[PDB]
Amino acid sequence: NEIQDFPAEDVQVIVEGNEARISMTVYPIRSFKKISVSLVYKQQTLQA
Amino acid sequence: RPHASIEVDTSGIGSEKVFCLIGQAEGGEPNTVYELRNYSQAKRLFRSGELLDAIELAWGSNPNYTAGRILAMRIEDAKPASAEIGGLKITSKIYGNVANNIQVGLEKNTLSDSLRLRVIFQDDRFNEVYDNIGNIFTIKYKGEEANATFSVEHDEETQKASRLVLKVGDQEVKSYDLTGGAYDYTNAIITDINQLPDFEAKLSPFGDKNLESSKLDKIENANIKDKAVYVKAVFGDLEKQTAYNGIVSFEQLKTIEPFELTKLKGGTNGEPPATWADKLDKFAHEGGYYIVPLSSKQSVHAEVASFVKERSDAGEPMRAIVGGGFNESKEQLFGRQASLSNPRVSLVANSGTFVMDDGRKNHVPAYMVAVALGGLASGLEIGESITFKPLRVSSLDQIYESIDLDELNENGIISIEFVRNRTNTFFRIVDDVTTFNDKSDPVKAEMAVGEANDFLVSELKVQLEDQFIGTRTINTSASIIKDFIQSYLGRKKRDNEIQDFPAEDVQVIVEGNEARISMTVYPIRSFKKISVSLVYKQQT
Amino acid sequence: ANSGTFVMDDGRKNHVPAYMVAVALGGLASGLEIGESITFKPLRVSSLDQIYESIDLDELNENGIISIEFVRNRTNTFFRIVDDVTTFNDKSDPVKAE
Amino acid sequence: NEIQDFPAEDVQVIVEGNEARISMTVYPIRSFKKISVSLVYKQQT
Amino acid sequence: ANSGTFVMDDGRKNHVPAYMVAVALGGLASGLEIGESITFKPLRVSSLDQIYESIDLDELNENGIISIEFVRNRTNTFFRIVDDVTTFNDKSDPVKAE
Amino acid sequence: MRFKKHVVQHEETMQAIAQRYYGDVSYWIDLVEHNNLKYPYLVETDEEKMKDPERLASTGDTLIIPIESDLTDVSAKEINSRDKDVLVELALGRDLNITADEKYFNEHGTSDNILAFSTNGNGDLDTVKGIDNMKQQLQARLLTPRGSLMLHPNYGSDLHNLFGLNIPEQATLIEMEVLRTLTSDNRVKSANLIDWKIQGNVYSGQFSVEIKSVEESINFVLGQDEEGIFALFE
Amino acid sequence: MRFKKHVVQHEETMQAIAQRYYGDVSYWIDLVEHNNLKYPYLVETDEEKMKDPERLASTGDTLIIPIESDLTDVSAKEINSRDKDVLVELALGRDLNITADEKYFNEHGTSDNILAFSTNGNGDLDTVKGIDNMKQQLQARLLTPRGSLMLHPNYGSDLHNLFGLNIPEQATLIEMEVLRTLTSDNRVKSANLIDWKIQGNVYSGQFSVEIKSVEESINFVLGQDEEGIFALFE
Amino acid sequence: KTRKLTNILSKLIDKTMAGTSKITDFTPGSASRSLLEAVSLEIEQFYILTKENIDWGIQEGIIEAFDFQKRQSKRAYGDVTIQFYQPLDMRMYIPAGTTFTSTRQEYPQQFETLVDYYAEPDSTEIVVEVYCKETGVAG
Amino acid sequence: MKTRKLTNILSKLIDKTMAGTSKITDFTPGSASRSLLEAVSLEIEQFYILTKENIDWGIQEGIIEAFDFQ
Repeated sequence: NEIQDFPAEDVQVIVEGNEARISMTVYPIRSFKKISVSLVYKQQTLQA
Repeated sequence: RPHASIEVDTSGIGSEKVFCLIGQAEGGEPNTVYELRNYSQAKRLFRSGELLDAIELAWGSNPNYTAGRILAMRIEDAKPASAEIGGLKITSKIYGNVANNIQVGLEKNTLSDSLRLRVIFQDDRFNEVYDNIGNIFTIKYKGEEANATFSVEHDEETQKASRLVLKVGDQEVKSYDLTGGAYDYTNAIITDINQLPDFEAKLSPFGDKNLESSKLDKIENANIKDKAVYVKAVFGDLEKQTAYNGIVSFEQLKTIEPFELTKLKGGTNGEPPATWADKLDKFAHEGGYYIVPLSSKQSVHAEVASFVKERSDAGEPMRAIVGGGFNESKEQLFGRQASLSNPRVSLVANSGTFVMDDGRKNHVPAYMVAVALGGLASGLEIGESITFKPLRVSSLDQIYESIDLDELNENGIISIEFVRNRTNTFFRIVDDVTTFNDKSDPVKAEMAVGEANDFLVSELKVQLEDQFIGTRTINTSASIIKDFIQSYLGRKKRDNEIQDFPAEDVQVIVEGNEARISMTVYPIRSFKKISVSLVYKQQT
Repeated sequence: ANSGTFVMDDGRKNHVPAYMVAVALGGLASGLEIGESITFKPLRVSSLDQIYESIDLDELNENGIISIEFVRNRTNTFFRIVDDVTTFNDKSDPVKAE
Repeated sequence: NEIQDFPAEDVQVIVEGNEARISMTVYPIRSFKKISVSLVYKQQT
Repeated sequence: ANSGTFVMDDGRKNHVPAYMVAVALGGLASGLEIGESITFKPLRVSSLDQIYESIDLDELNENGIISIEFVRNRTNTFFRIVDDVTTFNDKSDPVKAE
Repeated sequence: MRFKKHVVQHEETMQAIAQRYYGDVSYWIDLVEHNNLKYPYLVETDEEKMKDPERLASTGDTLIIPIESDLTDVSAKEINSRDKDVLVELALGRDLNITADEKYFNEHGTSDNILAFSTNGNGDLDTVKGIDNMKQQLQARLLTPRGSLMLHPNYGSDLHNLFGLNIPEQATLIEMEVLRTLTSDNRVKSANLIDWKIQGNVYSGQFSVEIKSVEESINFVLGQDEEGIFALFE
Repeated sequence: MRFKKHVVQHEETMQAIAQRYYGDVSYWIDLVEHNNLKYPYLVETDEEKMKDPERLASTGDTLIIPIESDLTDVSAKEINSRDKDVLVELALGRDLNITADEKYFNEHGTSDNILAFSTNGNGDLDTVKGIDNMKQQLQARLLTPRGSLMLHPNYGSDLHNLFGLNIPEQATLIEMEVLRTLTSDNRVKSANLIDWKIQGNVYSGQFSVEIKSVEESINFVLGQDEEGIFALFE
Repeated sequence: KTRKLTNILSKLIDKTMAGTSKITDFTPGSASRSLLEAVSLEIEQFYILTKENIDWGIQEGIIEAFDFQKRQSKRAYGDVTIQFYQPLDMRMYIPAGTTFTSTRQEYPQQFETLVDYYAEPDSTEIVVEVYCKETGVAG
Repeated sequence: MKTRKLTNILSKLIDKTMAGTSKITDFTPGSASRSLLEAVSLEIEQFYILTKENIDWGIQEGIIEAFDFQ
């Protein structure tokens, strides 16, 4: 859990001569610093 | 190194709904909150007064729902008794006029050649004597020379013992400079003095005082060969005398002298404050929920109402119950309810009598009954109602009729109705209505319903803050959040603190910092009408 | 921002300036795993010179200054860190601002 | 008990003339140096 | 590190240097099975010239030194081996250290 | 011996009290005879009681009902929550706090000279009660080697010898030894494994301990009232 | 008769010894009385013991505990590996080596004058012990014709007559005879066929022999301590 | 005549309970019960010491005042000489329990040292004290 | 046997306890420390009393035994 997620497909490698080029995508780790929660009350009737 | 380890958990064994009180008291410090659990602890703290009676009532209001962890405060701006003699300053621990009758007085014992202190306080049957003041050690000589003397003198810049010298004739054997070195205490000094070939500094037989080396008194040119001379250090030794037992503290501004068995002075209870705003602020962050002022004043009631509203604005919801006067007519009660008109305030109409454990048939105003109602409400579970609960009041100043009760309840006033031959008590609470007279709104009108809502929100807020804020955001976080909420909601249902909740409605969304959540609940209620119809049938 | 007293295990009451508090935050953060944050974590401090109010904490946080609050609502009080915000001003850059 | 465990499939053998090339994997033995025990208390009403 | 005394079968209360204890430790290690440790094994030493404290033992083990700690009322002996550490002080490397 | 004591309630009658307690009004004359009451038994207020304080009782006066009461066989539902807390506290005992400084003797569990007494901050010896007491006793038993304590061969645990190899067998031995040590305590109704794992050197495990329930502790303490010892010699 | 003997350990007490051995501290006075000890029973060092060597014991001195000990009923786990080796060696007996020069009497198994004594290289008679002893005895029994040995009609084997035809029947006869011969030995717990084949003239077979286990041999030898014979007359 | 361990422990517990109700756990393994048990053991040991002293006084106190000594059984002890071929080339160490014997059938008695001894390098012969292993005149 | 008494033993114990630590300063009636020290000193007092009595009995017994004055 140092990173959130990453798609394996995006890991592409180009090799040519003495040079190696690599592309990737990573979803950075994050930490919660806000919580918003909504509550709703409702009537109920029970029978039998 | 290799080693074994052991852990223990206890979180599974277990809000508490703490109850508060402010009023007049005969003892304890001013402007200071305390936590009370036992009656002996309150009796030690609060010597007497109405506040102690209110604590007793609260822990004896109901047989089955007495409250706990009551938070108490003294409103009297009292001061402690004090006195001055010679170079001493005398100050008592107790605040108020009670400390004036503490008796203090220094004497001298000729057999020991030592000062003596005696403190007597007949109200608590206190009587002790601190004999052998000073007299830390005896210097003795075993040689056969012409003379042998010692000398200790103070350093005037700091009043510390500059030197400590043993002499044979005129010259010195060995001198201990007490202002320096490692001889900070007398025992370091005596342990080395006894090692001399023909000298002893035996610590006094009157206990091991072990006083600072720098605080030795000023004695010079005394015969060791003829007498076991005493180095005293009266003031430093008084700390050892009054180390643990003693009502009165002492300080030195100078020389100390004996004096008569004199009583203290200056002890003042003080007038009561006109406004309790500064007093009330101390309960800003104490965690209390129900607070009841011990006062019949409408100004105090308005101040408390403002205080509980402010705390509820700050995320700390609070409720108040008020009352006053003896045998207040219905007009005054309606005027008080119209003046307040607050959901988070409840008014009590009836005043009566209570049988204390001490045997006193204490006839009290109405706010003492509001204390008792508050202590019963706090005793109840979260969201349980004080409707039809026994009160155990001995008698009441009025017996309202079925029309008077209906008028009081329609005006949002709590009232107690006389009832005969019930198993518990001869009285019960008719309703848990608030001053807000909008009966259509169940949250504001009913004390129980709004308390359930407030405790539900506060517990949800605290748990969400404690758990997930400041942690990591991973793939499992959302599922975990949903599971934790569902578990919490199932716990609440299991405790009967809600009616029911649909589990599927709980949704969680996570995006960067935020965590958006939504849910549905069916809230708790307690019955207020019960109907039963019968059908008769026969066979031919 | 905060400075306070740390009660040493040796018994000395170390009434120390704010950079020793920063040393305590750095020693706390060093033991935390990569990606974690010192936000809302306990500081293990005995007392603080100032008890900042909600308005003060909010002002310190918006200005990018770390502060510590004293929780008294709970049954047992402890000091916890409010944020790990850096001195960088622009909040639009979450990488640099945290 | 002189090793913890070994996967049998990982053992490979190759023979070519004189040589015999072999490869394998093992989980090696250890003796405990910390032992931890946590307890949880519960009650019924 | 520790040197002490041993009760011979002949009855001699032989006070010996530390290498005789290293003999005894070697003979106990060879007695053990392949890969079994000499940790916390009884030694049956009569007495020792020193009784190191829990801090002194921690310092010796952190310096890769074997030491013996006094222990009371155990079923076998009144002493045990604390650790089977080597002089190589790289505790991260388990082969060389243990 | 113990008897019930009744406080006179507002406009109560002796017949109602007799019906309430004896389950029949006929005992009201016995109640008068035992309490030595004149004909206006329950006066309206203290002004009437001034006429004859000896032979009359007013509202708020305490009557005696000579029925042999006993604290056991009392419905736990009536008992107040604070009373239940105190009762379980008495049942689980009070003892001097020695497991203070958890970190230190957790860092050196197998060694001696690991724990010590402490002060409560009010100049008196520290004390652990109820659940804290049970924690202290269970920690001390688990930490104590078996047979090392004088006058008590069986008290302790064999964990000091279970520093064996890293295989499931030694894990099972540890688990069985810990269950034995926990079962040895009379107050522990049962104990059982939750989860364990091995991380090379380090072993980790956790257990679940069910102490005797509130009802059983209440019954035990209220039974002890007959003897008055209110102490634990288990 | 045999008793336990305890070496005084560092800072030991008589109460601890009593608890350790008798399972109760109360016997410490009996331990003092039997050992004839003065009040400082276990002095710190020999300098104190010089004051009264007769009535005082120091660290490293041996005490006597009069508890009737017996070498049987002792947990084999305590016994040292060398002690177990010696015990099984005693159980399986020591005998003069006669099966030396295996090749010679293997080339002439059926004939007489095939084996002879030998020297150990140290000018003493050669000896075979433990497994070598069992090998020697089993070889000698199998090689001996049955009834040829004086004073022992049944000792031997009938293999000298089983030089029959090359069919499975004679193979089975050989196998049954060999199993009989091996079973005849008391120490052989069981024997069973592994594999056999026929190559025209030559027959070949192999067997598996399970001698008595270490535990049984230990129990037997430690039981023999009561008699002190430590010898084999099977 | 004398108290014992169980009685001392019981009285200690009863006095503790009477002094205060703040302690009620007196089960095995309790710190407080352990402390009282240790005190009780020490007191019982002092009782045995007093018993031994009085048993000695009953049979030896009076007669001793008249210059009459009861002959105690003792181990035969004395000094022996050990001679070296040359001055010692290092500090020799003789551990306690080092045995000395005689090459005769008339005296199979064995003698041993009860203390450690050191011979300095400069020395050439050192005397030590040896104690007969058996009490009686046989030594 | 010097015939010590309970009060002096308890005072000595409390004084040493105070001297070894400044934390413990509550030796009032009903305190745990005071009860424990009181019990210990009471047992010491009883030991001393019975030791004195046993010595007196021992002197009588040695007088009987020495002269065989049955």
